[PDB]
Amino acid sequence: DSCIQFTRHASDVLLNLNRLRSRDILTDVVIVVSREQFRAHKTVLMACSGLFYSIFTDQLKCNLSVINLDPEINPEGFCILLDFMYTSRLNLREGNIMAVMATAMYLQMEHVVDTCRKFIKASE
Amino acid sequence: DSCIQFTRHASDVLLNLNRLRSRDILTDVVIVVSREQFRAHKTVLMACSGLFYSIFTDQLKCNLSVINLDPEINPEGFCILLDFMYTSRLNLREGNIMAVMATAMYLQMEHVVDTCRKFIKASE
Amino acid sequence: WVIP
Amino acid sequence: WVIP
Ligand SMILES: O=C1Cc2cc(Nc3nc(Cl)ncc3Br)ccc2N1
Ligand SMILES: O=C1Cc2cc(Nc3nc(Cl)ncc3Br)ccc2N1
Ligand SMILES: [Cl-]
Ligand SMILES: [Cl-]
Repeated sequence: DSCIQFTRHASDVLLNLNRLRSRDILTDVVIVVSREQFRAHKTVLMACSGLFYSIFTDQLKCNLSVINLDPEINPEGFCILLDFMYTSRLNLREGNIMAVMATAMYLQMEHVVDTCRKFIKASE
Repeated sequence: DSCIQFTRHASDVLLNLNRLRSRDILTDVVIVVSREQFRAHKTVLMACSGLFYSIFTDQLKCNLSVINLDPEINPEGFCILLDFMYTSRLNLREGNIMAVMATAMYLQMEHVVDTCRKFIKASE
Repeated sequence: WVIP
Repeated sequence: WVIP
């Protein structure tokens, strides 16, 4: 086509989606990770995770307001990944890399899994 | 912080949100523009438009499944802008620039209004 | 704005 | 991935 493109549009959209998350505006699901609860937008979760994409395209699960993750999932690892989904920034540290990678594999977040594997390979 | 960032994340999120729109997945509102109807995600509309941000943060309007725009609004201008919201690409043409700018002013989409004003100034 |  |  003959379209023009606004370079910062996608980033500005995500920044606004994160502002809505911070103020709990139009969040439509609670993700339960053991004793912790995380409110989010189903569409954003689906856009970032192969697991959430599969869950919310399911004709029955699409209508659930609460999703319980596998008990092996670490709440901090999930929190770091939820922040990444809404910001593009990943808080990857020596103390959390194993939990973050395990959570990203479960959530089917391929690019996060890739950088975790590379950071781990560098320290061996 | 000591975060790393995935450059393409925001773009990939928006691409996935547009795929959901194309398959009518988790769309939660219909925007009526005269005889035309456009299905969309309230969160995406709010993230792109000052008008939709104000509408869906309203305690009563936040629960509406149908929003009727002002009858002066052109359905093609709205369609071009809805596509821009979900893709960052604006199909700006000599034949549609006036309708697109009028719609972007109504929707409170400042960057679109700015490029329309510049393209119009160049042709005078 | 750019030419994509 | 980059250093932002
Ligand atoms: O690593 C990742 C991230 C991700 C996101 C989605 N999400 C969607 N995929 C498609 Cl094709 N359409 C709409 C949506 Br929402 C699917 C798989 C994966 N794997
Ligand atoms: O030209 C534009 C585009 C736009 C988008 C929003 N959307 C939001 N703004 C804020 Cl501050 N927080 C969350 C959201 Br969603 C508000 C105003 C405007 N004006
Ligand atoms: Cl990823
Ligand atoms: Cl804009």
